[PDB]
Amino acid sequence: ARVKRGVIARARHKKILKQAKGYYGARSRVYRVAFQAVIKAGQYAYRDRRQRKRQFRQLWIARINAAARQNGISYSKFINGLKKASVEIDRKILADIAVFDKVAFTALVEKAKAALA
Amino acid sequence: MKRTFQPSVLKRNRSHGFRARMATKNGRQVLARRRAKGRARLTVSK
Amino acid sequence: AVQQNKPTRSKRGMRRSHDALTAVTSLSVDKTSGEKHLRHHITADGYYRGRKVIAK
Amino acid sequence: MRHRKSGRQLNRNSSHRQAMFRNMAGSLVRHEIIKTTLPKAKELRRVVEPLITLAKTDSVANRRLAFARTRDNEIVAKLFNELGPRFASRAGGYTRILKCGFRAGDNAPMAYIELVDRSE
Amino acid sequence: METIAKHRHARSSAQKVRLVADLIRGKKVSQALDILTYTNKKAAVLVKKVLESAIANAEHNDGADIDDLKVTKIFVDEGPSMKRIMPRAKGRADRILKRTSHITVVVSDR
RNA sequence: GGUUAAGCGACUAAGCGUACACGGUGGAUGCCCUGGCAGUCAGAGGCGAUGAAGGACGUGCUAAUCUGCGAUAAGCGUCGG
RNA sequence: CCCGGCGAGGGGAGUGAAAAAGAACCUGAAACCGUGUACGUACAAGCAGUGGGAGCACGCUUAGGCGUGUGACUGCGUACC
RNA sequence: AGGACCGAACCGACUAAUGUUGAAAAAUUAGCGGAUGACUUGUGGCUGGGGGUGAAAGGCCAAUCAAACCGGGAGAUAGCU
RNA sequence: CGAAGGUGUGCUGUGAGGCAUGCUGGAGGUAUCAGAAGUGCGAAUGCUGACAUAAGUAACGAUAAAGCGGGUGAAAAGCCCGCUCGCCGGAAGACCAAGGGUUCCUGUCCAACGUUAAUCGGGGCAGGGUGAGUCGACCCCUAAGGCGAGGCCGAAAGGCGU
Ligand SMILES: [Mg+2]
Ligand SMILES: [Mg+2]
Ligand SMILES: [Mg+2]
Ligand SMILES: [Mg+2]
Ligand SMILES: [Mg+2]
Ligand SMILES: [Mg+2]
Ligand SMILES: [Mg+2]
Ligand SMILES: [Mg+2]
Ligand SMILES: [Mg+2]
Ligand SMILES: [Mg+2]
Ligand SMILES: [Mg+2]
Ligand SMILES: [Mg+2]
Ligand SMILES: [Mg+2]
Ligand SMILES: [Mg+2]
Ligand SMILES: [Mg+2]
Ligand SMILES: [Mg+2]
Ligand SMILES: [Mg+2]
Ligand SMILES: [Mg+2]
Ligand SMILES: [Mg+2]
Ligand SMILES: [Mg+2]
Ligand SMILES: [Mg+2]
Ligand SMILES: [Mg+2]
Ligand SMILES: [Mg+2]
Ligand SMILES: [Mg+2]
Ligand SMILES: [Mg+2]
Ligand SMILES: [Mg+2]
Ligand SMILES: [Mg+2]
Ligand SMILES: [Mg+2]
Ligand SMILES: [Mg+2]
Ligand SMILES: [Mg+2]
Ligand SMILES: [Mg+2]
Ligand SMILES: [Mg+2]
Ligand SMILES: [Mg+2]
Ligand SMILES: [Mg+2]
Repeated sequence: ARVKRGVIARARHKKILKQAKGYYGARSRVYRVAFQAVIKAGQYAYRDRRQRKRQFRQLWIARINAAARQNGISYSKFINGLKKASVEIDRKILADIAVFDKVAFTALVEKAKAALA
Repeated sequence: MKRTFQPSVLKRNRSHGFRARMATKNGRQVLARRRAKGRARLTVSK
Repeated sequence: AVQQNKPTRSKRGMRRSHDALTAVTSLSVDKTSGEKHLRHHITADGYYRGRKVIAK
Repeated sequence: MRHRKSGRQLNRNSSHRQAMFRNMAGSLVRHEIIKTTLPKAKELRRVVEPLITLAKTDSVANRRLAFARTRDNEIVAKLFNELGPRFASRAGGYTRILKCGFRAGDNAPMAYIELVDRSE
Repeated sequence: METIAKHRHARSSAQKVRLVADLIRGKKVSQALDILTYTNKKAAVLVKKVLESAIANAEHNDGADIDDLKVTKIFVDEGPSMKRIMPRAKGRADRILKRTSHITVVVSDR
């Protein structure tokens, strides 16, 4: 029962080369290089599903700090005052409100200040 | 330079020719082997 | 002496970016015969400025 | 460097250069128009025109100098009996170089070099 | 109307012929014939023959004119390589490739 | 509106990249078997001085090679199909 | 029939179901080499991706922060055995 | 007279440079040694692998030599990579 | 009324994968459940073929040397003719042996071969060409040496030798 590999091997290599579209040079053309490129891309994507959550919170916090300091308070005191006021709004929403509704964020700041007062 | 092959047809045929092969039991077995392999040219000869 | 890595398609074409040929910018036109010719060269028919300079 | 130096080497030794321009000068005088490479034609001016200059004064010494420079007495005769008189009033410029394109075998820039009054 | 001519299996590397083919791409046909006449390359002899044939093809088979014809597409592909053996010092053999090329010119009016 | 100033600023691609389309090179893949592999059942188990095995040369309306043949030379006779 | 050198090669015409089956001939992958189009790229430093992400181009939809391609800028990041 | 002297052919190969993917798997160029002899050369012949031959270098025995080449034992064995 | 295969797309599964379908292709394919394996490759300085890179780079093989005119031709530095030039000349000339074997001559062709072009060629195709009593071989004679009737010797093969 002699088994030839051509059909399965072509399909196995095509699957990798399709995943490598857009990559520079041999990384999009050459299986040996493309397989390594696609694996490392998956390793990075796994890693960056985690870093994406760190990076966005880093961005949300930076915008809250900017908006808060424009309303006379640092991020750290603002987060504390909101905890003392039992506000459970998270960083993704506070940062969206800081940009898109600057009057509502100012109201959140005077609530935070009131709780520290 | 003088290279190793210096052709002489007399010496070619006395060393490796048909009758030189047929002269000995072991040369006759050379021809047998080359017949068994199906050699077109059994010997050097001509 | 020799390369430690295969240069790419790209670096090859960058080196060949100065290999393009220059087309002859314009051809001159003889006053007498109308022939196009290389400037300061005679025509195929043997004319030059307006003179037939070659026997044939 | 080559500052202020004249003479094309033409990838030859001196002796080949002298021999060939002697042959080329004779061939130009004989036929009055020759096709050659452009740098060889430009150097032939510096060989043929002093000959025609010398041939304006017919004297046994001058025919012998020309023979020394040509080694062909058909050329001496034509120089001294035809070209000397024809160019007796011309103050130089006995030759004309006509650029004529490029040679098939080597793409050498080619030129015709004429005597200026061929009148075939 | 797109009219095609090709020199297939031309004895020249595609790199060499591409130098010439890049001179006449997108040009009026009479202009291209002038450029090729005064381009000192063996490839310009090969490309001119193809362009001349495409022109005649366009007349004889595909219409008329000449003056409205432009070199719309011109490319040179690599053809099969002839493999030869160049001996080098110390019994070392070197397989030299004698590259060939397919030249194609597409002349067109519209 | 004009000038001047001061900010900011697209449009370049010699060439290169990625993607797509169309091609070239190349001859994988699939499909195919006049060829091979392994067996089973039966046969025949030797050829040769009545000149073998194997060859050389020749042989055609034939220039070559292959096959066949051997100066009766891709064939002769005879008996059968 | 036409270009071509009474070439090679090609374009037509015709044969054929098919010539994108034309003898370099079934299918015709990949590396590799090209043409064309879109986007990017000439103040920019590193495994060349990944996460984020404008702009541009291109197809949808009926507004709808959807698809495709490209990818400035930016976080992270020194291949495989 | 001469294993005499100088020196071409001829036989060699002391030095240098070139060459080192060479023009050449040992050469070229300039010089160098022998050059009537223990010389050199043609044609043929003999010596065969633990054997030959060796004015002896383990040298040479078909670009292979502290045991040639070819085929076989043979898919030696490989606690190693 | 379009099989395998090739090439895209879309969907789908935790994964190896699967399903559908456009295009190409033009005749095979195969559910299911079982069964058997030359059953899966990226590496082995792996093997074979193809194709890259360096790179249009080094090099084009003695530094005896070319120049012009004419001719032929699609095209001429290289072919033919001619005039000069230069090189060898105890050879780089001439006649052979050895070896090779048609490379000889003529016509014709220029794909490949020729380190370039080629109209030229020891290249391709075709045709022609080698004439012996005296040259040489064969032949007669032998050398070294070889084979060797019988023979002597030797497990066999064989060895030596008249
Ligand atoms: Mg012998
Ligand atoms: Mg030079
Ligand atoms: Mg050699
Ligand atoms: Mg461009
Ligand atoms: Mg591009
Ligand atoms: Mg099947
Ligand atoms: Mg027989
Ligand atoms: Mg034709
Ligand atoms: Mg095909
Ligand atoms: Mg193909
Ligand atoms: Mg910039
Ligand atoms: Mg850099
Ligand atoms: Mg002496
Ligand atoms: Mg020598
Ligand atoms: Mg010497
Ligand atoms: Mg002496
Ligand atoms: Mg020792
Ligand atoms: Mg040896
Ligand atoms: Mg040993
Ligand atoms: Mg055996
Ligand atoms: Mg082993
Ligand atoms: Mg592995
Ligand atoms: Mg290589
Ligand atoms: Mg370099
Ligand atoms: Mg260089
Ligand atoms: Mg060079
Ligand atoms: Mg040479
Ligand atoms: Mg022949
Ligand atoms: Mg001849
Ligand atoms: Mg040609
Ligand atoms: Mg050639
Ligand atoms: Mg011939
Ligand atoms: Mg005996
Ligand atoms: Mg006996």
